[PDB]
Amino acid sequence: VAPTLTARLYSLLFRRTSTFALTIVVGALFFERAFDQGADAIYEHINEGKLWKHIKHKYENK
Amino acid sequence: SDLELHPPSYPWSHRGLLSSLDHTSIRRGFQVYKQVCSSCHSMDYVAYRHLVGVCYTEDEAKALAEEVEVQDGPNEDGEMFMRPGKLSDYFPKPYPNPEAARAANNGALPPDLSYIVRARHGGEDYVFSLLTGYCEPPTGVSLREGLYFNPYFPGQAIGMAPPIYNEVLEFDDGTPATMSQVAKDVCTFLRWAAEPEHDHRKRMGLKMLLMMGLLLPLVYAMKRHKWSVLKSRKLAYRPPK
Amino acid sequence: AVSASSRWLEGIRKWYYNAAGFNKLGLMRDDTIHENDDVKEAIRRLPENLYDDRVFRIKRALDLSMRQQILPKEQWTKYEEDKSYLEPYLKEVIRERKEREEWAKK
Amino acid sequence: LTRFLGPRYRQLARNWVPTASLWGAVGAVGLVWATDWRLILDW
Amino acid sequence: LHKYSDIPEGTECHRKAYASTSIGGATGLIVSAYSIALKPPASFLEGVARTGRYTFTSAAIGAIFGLTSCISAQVREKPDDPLNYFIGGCAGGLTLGARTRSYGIGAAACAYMGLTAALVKMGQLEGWQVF
Amino acid sequence: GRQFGHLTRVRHVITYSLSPFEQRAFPHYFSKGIPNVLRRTRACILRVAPPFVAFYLVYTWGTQEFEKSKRKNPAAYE
Amino acid sequence: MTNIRKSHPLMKIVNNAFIDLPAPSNISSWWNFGSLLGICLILQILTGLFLAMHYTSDTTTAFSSVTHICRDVNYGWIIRYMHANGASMFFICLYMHVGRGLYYGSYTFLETWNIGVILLLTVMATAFMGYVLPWGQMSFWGATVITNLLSAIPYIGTNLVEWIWGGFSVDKATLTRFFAFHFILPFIIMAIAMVHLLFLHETGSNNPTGISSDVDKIPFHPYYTIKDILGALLLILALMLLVLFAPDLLGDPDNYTPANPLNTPPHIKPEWYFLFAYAILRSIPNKLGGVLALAFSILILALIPLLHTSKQRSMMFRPLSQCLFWALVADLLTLTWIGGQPVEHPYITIGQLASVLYFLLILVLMPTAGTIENKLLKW
Amino acid sequence: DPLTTVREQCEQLEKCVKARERLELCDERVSSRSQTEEDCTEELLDFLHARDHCVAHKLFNSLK
Ligand code: HEC
Ligand code: HEM
Ligand code: HEM
Repeated sequence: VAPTLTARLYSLLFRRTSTFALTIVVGALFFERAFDQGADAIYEHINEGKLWKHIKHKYENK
Repeated sequence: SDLELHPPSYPWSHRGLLSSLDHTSIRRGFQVYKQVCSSCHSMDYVAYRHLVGVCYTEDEAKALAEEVEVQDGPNEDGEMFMRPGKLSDYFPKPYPNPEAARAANNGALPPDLSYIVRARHGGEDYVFSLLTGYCEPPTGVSLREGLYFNPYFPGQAIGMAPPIYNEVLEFDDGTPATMSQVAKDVCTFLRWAAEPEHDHRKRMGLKMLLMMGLLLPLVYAMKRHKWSVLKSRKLAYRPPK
Repeated sequence: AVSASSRWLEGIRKWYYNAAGFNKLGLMRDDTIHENDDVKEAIRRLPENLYDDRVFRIKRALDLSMRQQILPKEQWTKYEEDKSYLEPYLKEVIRERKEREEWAKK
Repeated sequence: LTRFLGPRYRQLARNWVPTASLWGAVGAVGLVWATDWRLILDW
Repeated sequence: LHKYSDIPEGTECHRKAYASTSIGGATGLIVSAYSIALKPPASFLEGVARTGRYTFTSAAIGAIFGLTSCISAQVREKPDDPLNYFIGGCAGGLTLGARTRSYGIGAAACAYMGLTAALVKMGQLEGWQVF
Repeated sequence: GRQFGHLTRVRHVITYSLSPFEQRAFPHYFSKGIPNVLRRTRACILRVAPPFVAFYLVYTWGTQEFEKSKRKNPAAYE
Repeated sequence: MTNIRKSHPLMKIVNNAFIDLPAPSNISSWWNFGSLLGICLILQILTGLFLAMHYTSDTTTAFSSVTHICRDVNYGWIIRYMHANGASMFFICLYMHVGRGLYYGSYTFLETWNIGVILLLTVMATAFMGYVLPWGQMSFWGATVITNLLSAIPYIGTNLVEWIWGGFSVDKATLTRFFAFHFILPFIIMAIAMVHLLFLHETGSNNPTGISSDVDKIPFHPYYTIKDILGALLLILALMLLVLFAPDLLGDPDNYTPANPLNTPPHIKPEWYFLFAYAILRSIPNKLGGVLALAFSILILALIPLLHTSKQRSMMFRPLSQCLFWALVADLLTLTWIGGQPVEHPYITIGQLASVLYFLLILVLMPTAGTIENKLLKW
Repeated sequence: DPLTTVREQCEQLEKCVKARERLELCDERVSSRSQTEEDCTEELLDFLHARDHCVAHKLFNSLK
């Protein structure tokens, strides 16, 4: 036997609220970045070439 | 009390929740405003800030904004000795002040296009169907020359010269300048000047929607766990009787 | 002169009681009462049995409400069993207060 | 002041540091999002 | 029926829906009439209870059918194809499904009432003679 | 002035409850939910059904009639 | 006690109205509107203070100012649209709140219902003044027509309308006044809300069943704090769904046109939260009759406690009233529709019947239905 | 160029043909009895609507 993923997670990080919050702080960081990255990409996909990011070429450095 | 015709939900790249603005459209449209429209209608809250919003570079728009200050420049604003250079200057007022503006168009007062899209009821659709809407006066109707007949104006008459006509201008790339093709581009640039923030906002909305689902689901689970005990409890009565 | 009307009136009454949530809930018409000052004193006058019963039925009720579940068809309150057990008590309380009010005229 | 200081108290302090230590980390994370240090972003 | 026939198309949904409500009410009174005739209710108040039942039900079916049909016409704006009635047809059964408080009868009523209505429209389009 | 020890008197009632960590937030949610949601809605719809129907009917009539008067006037007088 | 943080500070004890308080068990989702109502006041407040961090209150600028808040200022666009949309929420939420005490007999708490009523009409004034701040066509004309509606009073009216405006029209004078009152009403309101909660903490919250729950009482902290947080979750969802996907949708007015005092939108009308009142006002030919009737629409609320006829403070177990209750809400919906309608025959005749049906439902129908039901139960 | 073609097409559909008969009679009724207060505008208002619904959907795939 081994602990379910959650039980492992639990005993490492959520017994002590000090570790729990530490977690959350860490998590909030890591999360923000991937969300953005992923969320942004999704959004840009739906407007391909409609946004300046796509269009900068035309009048850039000759 | 005249029936007013209403705008189609014209097919727009952005009609959809996640759909965003098409800058190339913006770009094109911009020029339309600038060449076709700058002449009588102003855009006060629009600065020469297309840069990233319109894909014009900072050198590109600087230049673009320089010539507009060389010809229409701050001499119409009150900067006696001002010429090319500046970027904080807003689009050049067609006339010194509104009263003049009505005289040039004979009593009528060219509405600031800044917010037309969001101002007048009916959005870009109306704006597009107005410009693109011009038909023959109806049998038995009379029309003072200024009073051109337009199928979509409240009072069934507008003081508007040939808004846009084929081959009015020319775009850099080569986009076929059709009356309508140009209006598709003009409207879009207007949509943006009306709600520049909204185009950026729509992306946040997509993120918000994704965030909300994860959050909405998570909140319910927390509520159930917290409210689980109340549902679980058993109540019974046991008197000796 | 109420013969047909009385029966008709009785027929209307069963439907309202059956129709009412109280019948479904299992709390007798008397437990649905708006607890006000007179009801309050009548309540206090209830016997341990009568009284504790009201506490359980409201207990079971507010528990169902909380869970949005109805009691089984078999266990419901049937109109024919209208325990108007509060009525007796409630009457007097009012009776006594009407008197008091009246005695205060002059 | 003097009353608070004690030979006995140390276990609580040790325990506090971890919770306190964990708490300290959160602020850095919290501050960092607002601060947006390029170096912090680089990290 | 001639009144109901001049829809036109599907314009003014209320004007149509009132007529369909009228037809549903008529058929409800007929069915109630034979039902009372052949199933002696005993105690007449129960008889008017019965007729109130059927009349209201059929009237409801006609109402909801009519307005869903015209709304679909004024929304899809197709608006002439037979399927345009079919939703209402499918809708009608559900109405019937509601009063009977049964998923079964409501489910069947959806399908068959739908197909019948669709055939009716198809018939108006094709001038089928029935008689 | 105390709200918990002073609410009311309750005799002879036993209550049984279980801990959050021993149970599931939703037990047979799809099965339980469909019945209760469906059963409750029908009763609720009926009681509140009358208010909804009248509003929809009136709105349709008002829009049509107001539009109708505005729509034709030239044909009537000549 | 020693080291029981809560009762140690006296101040901290006062806060255990959130954590320890007796809370009914059974309890519809409807209740979450009280809390939500207060989230809305706090939201509006923070938003307002940031908007009023970059707004100006002059004829010339106002328009521009708002226009500048939505363009050059960083995240002022959402702050403003959050603001605007918020207030819609604030009202949507308020009318759920009133419906729940119209239905369940919460209004039995006379004291608490009269503070509510004060609350509702305070929030009404704030929303009336805040919409004019921008100084757009709709705003401009709406404050003229409403304020001037006050000039229906025979002896004073006329003088009084001119005092309120601080002149003969609505120029600067009036627009700065609204800015000041808008800013200070929500802070006065906050004390009333807390006075409201005060009274309501003396008798606890009613329930679906309409019966005392003292026999089944739950700690607010464990249960209700999650429910409230969850209700916020949804609440914010709607706010952001509105403010992020359809900014303008719920803000009927498209008038982003700087006010021109000769110009007029022939279609002049308050936002959705006021339509009911509007419609009820137009139904009367006479001006003064309308204003009284306007007042009564809203002020009619305090009379309901006296109007209550039944023995079951809970509508829950009463059919007929449930049926008229709903109608009145749908009548209310009908009246809101008339508000955005040309004031012509079709709508006139409808509105008039609606206006009588509203007062009937409140003043005569329900009351009777209450009696009937009591007599059917043999009560 | 673009706009102008698609408009025509739109008025070539059986519902546009059908409702243009009201415009045709309108115009003549009004032009012949010129003194009348009859508005030909109001008649045109139906045609235009149906033309434009169509236009929109098609006209869009034609621009840039
Ligand atoms: C004469 C110079 C002129 C040009 C160039 C011009 N307009 Fe106008 N426009 C006017 C005048 C004058 C009016 C006032 C109409 C009235 O009062 O009947 C007007 C009115 C309008 C309206 C009517 C809105 C309303 O309901 O009041 C819109 C929309 C509009 N302009 C947008 C545009 C756009 C977009 C362009 C560029 C393609 C444009 N106009 C080009 C002169 C012009
Ligand atoms: C719950 C009470 C409040 C309500 C109902 C409310 C509502 C409104 C509304 C409806 C508008 C019009 C916005 C538009 O449509 O453009 C507005 C604007 C404004 N409000 Fe509030 N508000 C409230 C509280 C506050 C507070 C507390 C402040 C400041 C502390 C404030 C400051 C402002 C400012 C400065 C504006 C003008 C800028 C703009 O147009 O957004 N408001 N408010
Ligand atoms: C600024 C607006 C308001 C705020 C912030 C507010 C706040 C609250 C809160 C937090 C509660 C407790 C929870 C709940 O029952 O939902 C509550 C209850 C109550 N409020 Fe409101 N309130 C507001 C407006 C009103 C209005 C407009 C009325 C009626 C006219 C009113 C009357 C009541 C009543 C009667 C209750 C008690 C009902 C019961 O729980 O049995 N409130 N209020």
